[PDB]
Amino acid sequence: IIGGEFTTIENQPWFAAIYRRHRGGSVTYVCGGSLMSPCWVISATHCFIDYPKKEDYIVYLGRSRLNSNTQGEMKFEVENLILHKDYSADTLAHHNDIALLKIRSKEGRCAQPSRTIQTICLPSMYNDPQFGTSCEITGFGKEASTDYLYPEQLKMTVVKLISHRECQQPHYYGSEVTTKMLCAADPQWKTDSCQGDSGGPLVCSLQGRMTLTGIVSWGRGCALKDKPGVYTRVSHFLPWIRSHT
Amino acid sequence: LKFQCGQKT
Ligand SMILES: NC(=[NH2+])c1ccc2[nH]c(-c3ccc[nH]c3=O)nc2c1
Repeated sequence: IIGGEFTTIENQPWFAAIYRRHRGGSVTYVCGGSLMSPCWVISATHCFIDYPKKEDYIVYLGRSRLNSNTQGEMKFEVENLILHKDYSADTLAHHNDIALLKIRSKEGRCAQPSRTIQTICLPSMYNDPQFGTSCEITGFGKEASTDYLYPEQLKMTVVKLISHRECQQPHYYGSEVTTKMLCAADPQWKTDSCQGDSGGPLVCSLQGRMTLTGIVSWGRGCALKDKPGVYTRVSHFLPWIRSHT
Repeated sequence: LKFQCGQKT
């Protein structure tokens, strides 16, 4: 996250950290995710497309730090890895960039509710907040695009939703953004999501709840002017999610 | 105990 504040999982108790193992001895962070229900985490397909070997990923819940432990964390394995079929990566965009991971702990259970582990709400069919709404994003991604390492402490920031009309302006992203995406930016282009934040949540308040409105998907640079962050529009994938829950 | 999506406290 560029800008933002450092935080603790208690402030984002539905955030999931996904890592990959290289038996060599290291586990490296891959992307973030969000807890939908006790056994299901939702993230972005582009995070797994290149190494779709479920057996090599680990998911953690209740984690405030990237490589150190947090008391209250839960470790899980990926029982099912559902990538979207018709996922496409072009020059910038990722289409149908949503993925589901069914998790299981070494004891055989799914997540248990704690002050650091909670689920996030899903929107209703094609229901979104209106542009202007402030939403928050959270993650362990880069703090500057020139960094080659990720922060050890979790971060969060607030961004606002902008219209497609504004995001599809020729000098923003043109028609690379579709109705199945949402764009969110900082009025003063100071904070934003970046590389390492993919998969994590864009949460906004809808109908009085905190809902997962989008999934961090792509963007040109990080916190650049006229280059908003693009998120997968969860509200338009409800059927897809449902057939696998 | 049980989940309540969206609730932080
Ligand atoms: N501007 C954004 N909101 C944004 C979001 C996710 C990104 N992911 C990446 C990225 C950069 C390089 C390699 N892989 C990535 O996912 N850049 C990103 C930028």
